Amino acid sequence: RVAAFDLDGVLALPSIAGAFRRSEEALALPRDFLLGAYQTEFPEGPTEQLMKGKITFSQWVPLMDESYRKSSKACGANLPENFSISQIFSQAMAARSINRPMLQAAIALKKKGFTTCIVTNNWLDDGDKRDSLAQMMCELSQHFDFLIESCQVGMIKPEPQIYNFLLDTLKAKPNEVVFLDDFGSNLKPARDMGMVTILVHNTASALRELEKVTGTQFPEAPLPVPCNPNDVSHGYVTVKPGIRLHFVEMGSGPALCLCHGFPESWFSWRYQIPALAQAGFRVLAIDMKGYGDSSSPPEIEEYAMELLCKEMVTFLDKLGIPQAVFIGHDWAGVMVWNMALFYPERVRAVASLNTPFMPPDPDVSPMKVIRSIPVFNYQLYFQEPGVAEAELEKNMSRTFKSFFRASDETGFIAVHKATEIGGILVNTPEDPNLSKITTEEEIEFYIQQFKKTGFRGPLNWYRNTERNWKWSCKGLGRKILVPALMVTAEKDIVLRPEMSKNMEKWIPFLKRGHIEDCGHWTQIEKPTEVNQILIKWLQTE
Amino acid sequence: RVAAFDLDGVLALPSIGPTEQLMKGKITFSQWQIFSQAMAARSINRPMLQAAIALKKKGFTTCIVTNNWLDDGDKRDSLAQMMCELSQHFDFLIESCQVGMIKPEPQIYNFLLDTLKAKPNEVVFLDDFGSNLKPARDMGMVTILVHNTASALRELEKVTGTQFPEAPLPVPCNPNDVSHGYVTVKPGIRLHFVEMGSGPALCLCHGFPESWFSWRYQIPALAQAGFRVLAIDMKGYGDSSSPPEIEEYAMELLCKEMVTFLDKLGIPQAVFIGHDWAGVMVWNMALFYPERVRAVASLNTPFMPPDPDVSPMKVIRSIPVFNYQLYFQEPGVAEAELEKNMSRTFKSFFRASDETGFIAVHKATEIGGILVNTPEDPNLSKITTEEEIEFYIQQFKKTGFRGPLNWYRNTERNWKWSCKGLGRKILVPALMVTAEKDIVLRPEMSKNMEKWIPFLKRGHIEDCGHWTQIEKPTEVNQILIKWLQTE
Repeated sequence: RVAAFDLDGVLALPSIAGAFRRSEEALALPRDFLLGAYQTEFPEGPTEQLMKGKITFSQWVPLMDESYRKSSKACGANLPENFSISQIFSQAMAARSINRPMLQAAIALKKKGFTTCIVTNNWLDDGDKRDSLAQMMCELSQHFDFLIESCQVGMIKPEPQIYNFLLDTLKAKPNEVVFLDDFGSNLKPARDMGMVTILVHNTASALRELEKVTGTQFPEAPLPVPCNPNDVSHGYVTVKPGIRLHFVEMGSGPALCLCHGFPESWFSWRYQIPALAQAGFRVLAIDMKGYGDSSSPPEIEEYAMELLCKEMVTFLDKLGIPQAVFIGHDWAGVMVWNMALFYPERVRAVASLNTPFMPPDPDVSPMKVIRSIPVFNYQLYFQEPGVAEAELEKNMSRTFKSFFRASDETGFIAVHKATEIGGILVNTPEDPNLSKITTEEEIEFYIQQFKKTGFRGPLNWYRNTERNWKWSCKGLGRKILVPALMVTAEKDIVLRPEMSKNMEKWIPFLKRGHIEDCGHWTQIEKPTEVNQILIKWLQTE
Repeated sequence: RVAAFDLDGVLALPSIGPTEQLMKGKITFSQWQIFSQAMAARSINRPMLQAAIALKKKGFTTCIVTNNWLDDGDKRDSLAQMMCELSQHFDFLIESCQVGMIKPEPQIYNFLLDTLKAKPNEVVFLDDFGSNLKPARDMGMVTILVHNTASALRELEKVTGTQFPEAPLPVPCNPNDVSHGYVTVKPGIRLHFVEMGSGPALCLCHGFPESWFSWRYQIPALAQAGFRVLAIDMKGYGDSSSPPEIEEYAMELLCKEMVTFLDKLGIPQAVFIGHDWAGVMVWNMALFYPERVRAVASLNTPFMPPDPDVSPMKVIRSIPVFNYQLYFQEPGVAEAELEKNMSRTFKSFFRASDETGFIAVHKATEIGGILVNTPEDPNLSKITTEEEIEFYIQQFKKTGFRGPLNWYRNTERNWKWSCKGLGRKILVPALMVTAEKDIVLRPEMSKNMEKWIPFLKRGHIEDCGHWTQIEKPTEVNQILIKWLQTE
């Protein structure tokens, strides 16, 4: 089966046709005077030349204005002497956007496994604001297998051949296909061909109703569009002789680097990458040193935070980028705060998820501080080379299902006792049922990513306590004056909100956000909420 | 050997208790006014930066030992660009506010020497203060006092190193010291590219028989000019998928795949600028996908639409200078010649408008080989280095030549496709840069262009052949930037 959508009217609103009627009234001319050009059946003149893509937009402007001057005052109502369809048409175009519940309904049937597409009477926009259209087209791109645009294949609706070309493309019969459109006259031939007709009258709802009435049903609040993974651009930068970072890229300027935490990957930001790009930014979801597709050397000294921060700067220099907004989580969160503290010039802004900015005391050995907090036990367990590696690697499937579970789920990790019972996966069953926060598919990606790195590299992050302490002490007399955000996860066992209360002594002006019923895996557990927060912050400051 | 430079006023001009330590690094800047802009209103000293890339090219360890400070300023990006930019020309960066030390504190110098791994002899230092220089000559290293704006400076500086010019080439980026991207547009097909700088997007597309490396002189300059460069490897070339099917290089399909390359990359609009064959594609992008084209620029290649009453092969068969174009039409044939020995192939192809050993564009068929009239041992053009030549050799050992040549082989369908937009005009911003002494693709072939592209802006370079970018880089750069800034 397959489902196809017209764009002006079902995937995109308000129908541009709307602004046609609006100014029709706005000028005293006869019902369908200006809309006849766009909504007809028998399309002639320049509009047919347009939607068949024989002439661009700009050309059509003058030529149509004149086809109007004829028809006009010269056969009915007075069409102003100095009058033009240009700024009115190019505005209801730029003043229109996506119909989410509808795009939502399509992503569904696709996720469900349906051939989706768009069959629309397009035109080539050489307009002053054709950008609005490129974005809409860019973004809709991902969700449909096919896109039959009138202005590219030379047909137009209801002219019969377009439909027949649709079927030849989807390679199907008129039965297995459902057609959504806002005109109905454009729908008269589909039914007549043995197709399903649904008039997208409304704005959806009444139409998505007679839609679940065939196939399935759509979430009340669907989870955001996750970016993934063979559909993405993969970058590679070589920062130092043997070392090279890998990352993923989406969207257009200004730069914003998403840094993940232990034991994850760039794929963790899967829900924020799209949304963030679409929000106007050039996303760079990087694989941290020691992870996935970047260099994972064995030396411990190699993961010192001082050296890790220096190499983030180099990653920008080689990439040509002079400033980015860094937003980290877990361990990256720490790094990110140190980037803000050590390389302010390169930081447009900083955001942290769960991880507070916790500077060190120069009169308090750093290991002692870890040895005291009952909840950083595992942190100690990790301190010994080969040990935790061996446990985590024995069976990567449990390891991941064990680690990634919701704030309201069982099978948890052993952050408190690890060293007594010797392990974190010790009390964890060796067949965790699968969290409701990830899929086998998602789990598999992490498995594969770590078969390439093993776990030494990632763990070496925990192993630089001393020097890290000695390094950070260098900026105890400074303050973080660049823009900052702190988002806290309520039910996050380690890295509890309360650990941030003092933060503003170092970061005045620090803005703040907070998510309830949320554990450590903020991005994966409360994505939409994280997205909302993150965007508002980026827009606001 | 080594060369050290300051910045307070040597690689950047105009020049510039609690302050005594802003330098060391304890307090930031903001934690401290009609002087911040004195930082913003300053820039790089190119003759001084030039000298440095010289010694580096010449094989020297180069560096910057400066009394820095942390800028949490509101206008701190000035410093980011200056720094980001200088970044690539120095191997080590001994910034005071980073290692806790400040000239003339004798330790910083003992720190420079350590890092570098050397004695005060093989090391010349450059400072505009002289009182911050006493220690270095005291240590046994060569001191130089920047008084002028580099002049006598770079001179006793040359009296020591060697000879830098005065009208130098724009610095070339190169070729592992850059970020490499990879996008998979269709099941088996994937494009590779290089990226530099920050937004808005601008895709540089190369021509036959080249690579992304061809834009080596425009990539940096362009990035630094404020743009996010995407110098792509065209289908069939270097590190992107080079399938064998001919139908695979149809311009219609090639243009469609440029759109997809943006969609996957998230970019909704870019300025395309092509050259040679890409130039053609670029003009067709503007003509077929205006929505995605911020702007279009072409180098040498005019916009030459087809006539619907003139078989396209006939049009090639007539022009005496598209002979090779015909030679290419047969599969395996030109591949075999070009591939036999890739070194000649490239030295043969890349030579200046004022050089011998040329290619056989006219007589190709007749004498049966576009290289037959070439010195079997081309001496090396003055426009490329063995090093540059080698990169192209290696890039083509991976693709062979079938893929690239399949571009010439879609005459029919290309003709049939382009005819679809003969009733349109190119209304998006456009630029046409013509190379004077370009044998094929002569300026004169553009004269009619504005019938299709009114408002078409224009540029022109003299004493220039087909390899515009490589032959007149600085001039190409100048032109290209003004156009991007202006429109």
